[PDB]
Amino acid sequence: SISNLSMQTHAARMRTFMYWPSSVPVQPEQLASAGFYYVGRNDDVKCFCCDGGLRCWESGDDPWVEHAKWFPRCEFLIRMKGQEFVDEIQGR
Amino acid sequence: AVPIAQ
Ligand SMILES: [Zn+2]
Repeated sequence: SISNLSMQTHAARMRTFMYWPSSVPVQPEQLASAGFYYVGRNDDVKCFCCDGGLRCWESGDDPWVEHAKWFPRCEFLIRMKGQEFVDEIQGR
Repeated sequence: AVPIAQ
């Protein structure tokens, strides 16, 4: 099951980052590739697959790492990064 | 980052 099918494609996710705040220390490409799209306020994003949302990004944050840290069971996460990556993150 | 509370 996919929470948000209109956001399945990387291209559609990138579009939502049109008004991504430049003050935020994480680039839209990286968020889009990790399955996130912009909800439209501040720095809130959601995964099109698991629907997990993240906010308050900090300098050095890695979208895939945070994805695996907070939502280790996302099917998109597992499909893109592999179970070993997830387990490895969880093991920190 | 942190989860958006639901
Ligand atoms: Zn996800």
